[PDB]
Amino acid sequence: DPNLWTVKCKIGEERATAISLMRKFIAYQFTDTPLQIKSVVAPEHVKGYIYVEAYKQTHVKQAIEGVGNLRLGYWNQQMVPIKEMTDVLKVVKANLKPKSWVRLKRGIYKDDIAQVDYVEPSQNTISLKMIPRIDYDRIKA
Amino acid sequence: ALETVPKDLRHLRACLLCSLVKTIDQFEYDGCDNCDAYLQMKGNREMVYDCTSSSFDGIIAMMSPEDSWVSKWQRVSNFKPGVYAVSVTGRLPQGIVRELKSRGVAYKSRDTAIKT
Ligand SMILES: [Zn+2]
Repeated sequence: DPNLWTVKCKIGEERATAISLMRKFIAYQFTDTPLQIKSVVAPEHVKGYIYVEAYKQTHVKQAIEGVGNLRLGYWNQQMVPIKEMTDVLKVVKANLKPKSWVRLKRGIYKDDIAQVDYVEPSQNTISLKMIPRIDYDRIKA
Repeated sequence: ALETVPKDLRHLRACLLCSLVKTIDQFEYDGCDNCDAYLQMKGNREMVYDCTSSSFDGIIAMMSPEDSWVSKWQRVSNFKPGVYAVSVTGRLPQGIVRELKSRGVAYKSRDTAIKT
């Protein structure tokens, strides 16, 4: 079975790296220098490095040449055991379902639990249930 | 191919049968490639929001399903190369899942993730 290798990357750029790699593979697949990579895993919970699937280290070493994003993680290629070939794909509870409880960060109701009512298909705004905390305009000027 | 690769990161959905992650424009224009005759997705937007759901996490660069352990684990070996996911939360209504079994299409839950 193929092996899974690890390569360092910048913090906050994981989907961009994935799409760039996809574009490079699609653009350099009918040439004399194809990429032997099988697949790359970019979990959402992790942020700071990405994974890559390949048999040998030379494959990914020669496959990440020229890219300016993976330059940092180019002089070291770590190998993980075979037991770690299934925990990377695990996800602990996406996270968008009506009639569920969610919390807020900005606004005035900071660090408070709420409840979802309706979701707009436009993916721009979503309703929310919460009890008001204002003073009803009696204390403020 | 260049038609399955996502164009813009914003506004991206994912299927529930084969977990095909692409951009909304491609879904409206191209639609599900691995399952089109049995899904009837091209040429409308309502069905896209009906079956596909944006509630999904995880991205994988599938390029050789025939020779890959991840494809075997996810049961996506008989699909075309593309950008898939590893956990798509959702379930089709009780009006479209019925005809899949009648036409010889086994409906399986791709939400490999655990709950609590
Ligand atoms: Zn699908």
